[PDB]
Amino acid sequence: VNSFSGYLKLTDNVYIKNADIVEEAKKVKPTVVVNAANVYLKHGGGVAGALNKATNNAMQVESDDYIATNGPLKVGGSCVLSGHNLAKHCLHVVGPNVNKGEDIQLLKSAYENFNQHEVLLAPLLSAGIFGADPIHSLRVCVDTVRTNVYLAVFDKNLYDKLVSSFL
Ligand SMILES: OC[C@@H](Nc1ncnc2[nH]ccc12)c1ccco1
Ligand SMILES: [Cl-]
Repeated sequence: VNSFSGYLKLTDNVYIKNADIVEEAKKVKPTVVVNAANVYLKHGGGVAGALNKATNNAMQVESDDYIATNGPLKVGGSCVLSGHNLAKHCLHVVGPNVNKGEDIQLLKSAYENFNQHEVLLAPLLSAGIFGADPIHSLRVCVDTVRTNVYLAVFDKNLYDKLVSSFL
């Protein structure tokens, strides 16, 4: 039993809700919130900009130190950093950004990072401003993640499209 509420159950391990991931994290305080990161951990827009804003820029300050020490992430890769006021941990995961010409096949690799955590609150990787098809992202999620994932989503109209189209 966990404290996630109002989710539709898609499979044994994947749940989905129309929700603002910032507000969801602030309510649930999950062990892990997933950020839709880029390799530079520059949290400018989309989910990343919103999560960082909610931390009063502390996420960005921590991220800049991480990059200065370690260099950029790989597309498809991840790192675990603080969850600040939103969660215990933030798993920063880099899905391919189609608006940069990155290989959509890397989306499966990106979702594999979720399997290192028993339970996660997450967005659909590579959706929104990363330019991939969200129906595809949900399919890859369901076919790749084996741990318990709670997907938030932001856009009420896509949420309805994702449910009604879900196979
Ligand atoms: O992963 C992309 C996804 N973005 C978010 N999902 C959940 N909560 C959010 N809060 C702020 C942004 C955001 C999206 C946007 C439009 C279509 O898909
Ligand atoms: Cl987005």
